[PDB]
Parts: sequence; structure tokens; C-alpha cells
Amino acid sequence: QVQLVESGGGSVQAGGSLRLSCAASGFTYSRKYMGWFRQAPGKEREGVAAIFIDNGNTIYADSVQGRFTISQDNAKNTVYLQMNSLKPEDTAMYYCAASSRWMDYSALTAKAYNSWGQGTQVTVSS
Amino acid sequence: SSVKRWGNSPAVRIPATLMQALNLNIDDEVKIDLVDGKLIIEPV
Repeated sequence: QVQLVESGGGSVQAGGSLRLSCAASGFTYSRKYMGWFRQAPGKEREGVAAIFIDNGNTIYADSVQGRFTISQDNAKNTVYLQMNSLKPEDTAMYYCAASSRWMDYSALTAKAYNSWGQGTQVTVSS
Repeated sequence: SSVKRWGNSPAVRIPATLMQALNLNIDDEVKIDLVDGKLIIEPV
């Protein structure tokens, strides 16, 4: 429904912060919610944060709640993932996702999305 | 989505992402009203 482009990845020292961005294009008005997923080395991809476009409501995975926050700029059709107090375990490829439909799956799970970005790498040095 | 019969009563199922969007938990009280030809439902 929309093409997604992440940016902002990089290498950061443990304890530091990093801000990722995701720009959506295409049928941007069809977006119901967008979320960030990440795949750590050798592990399965997991949902980390989601934001509902209409009301800006947000939900987070236990692994990052309190440290990571997701926000948006609907004018620019973009969503951001602010990361504070990063730790080596947060090292992973971060993917942006979007859904044009109200799926009957948790917005923190992959089955709830139908558009996916290519991912941006975040590496946190011990 | 469609209106279905639950008991002998019309009902609409709400997908999980909509519950999360409104931070609604099962049994949460909601206000139902008719506005602009649309059925409006907002949490209490």
C-alpha cells in the first residue's frame, strides 16, 4: 500500500541514544498504524513499537518500553523511533512496517502489517 | 466486516488493532452514539 524507507542507523556506544526515521510514500492516507520491528543477530524478528496514525496512541514491547519511544509527523508521512540508553542487546536491523487495514492481530506482531521497509542497521558497542 | 447475530442480538466484532488503538480492554464501558450517519463508539 505504501513504500517505506528507514534511515538513521549507525554505530553507537552503549548508554547512548539514536533516532531512526521512516518515510512512507504511496497511498499514505491508507495507513492505520506503523511499527518498528528488529532482528538481532541469529534471532527471530520481533515487534518493538507501534503507533496508530489517527490518534497517535502508542504501544511498546517490554524489552524497550521506557527506553524507546515512537512518534510521528503526519504532515510528512513519517514515523520516528527514539532510542535512549541503548545497550548491546539492542544491536539489530530495525525495520519499519505499515498496515492499511485493521488486522485482528497485535500491532506488535508481524502478521498485522502488509508493507515493509528494507531495514536500517543499529549497532551498539559494549 | 458485517453485523452478526450474537444471541438474538446484532453485534459487530472489533479487531485487535482497534482495541489497542483505543486502549480498550474487554468489558471497558463505551459510549455509543449516532453522528453524521455513522455509529460512534468512544471509551469512557
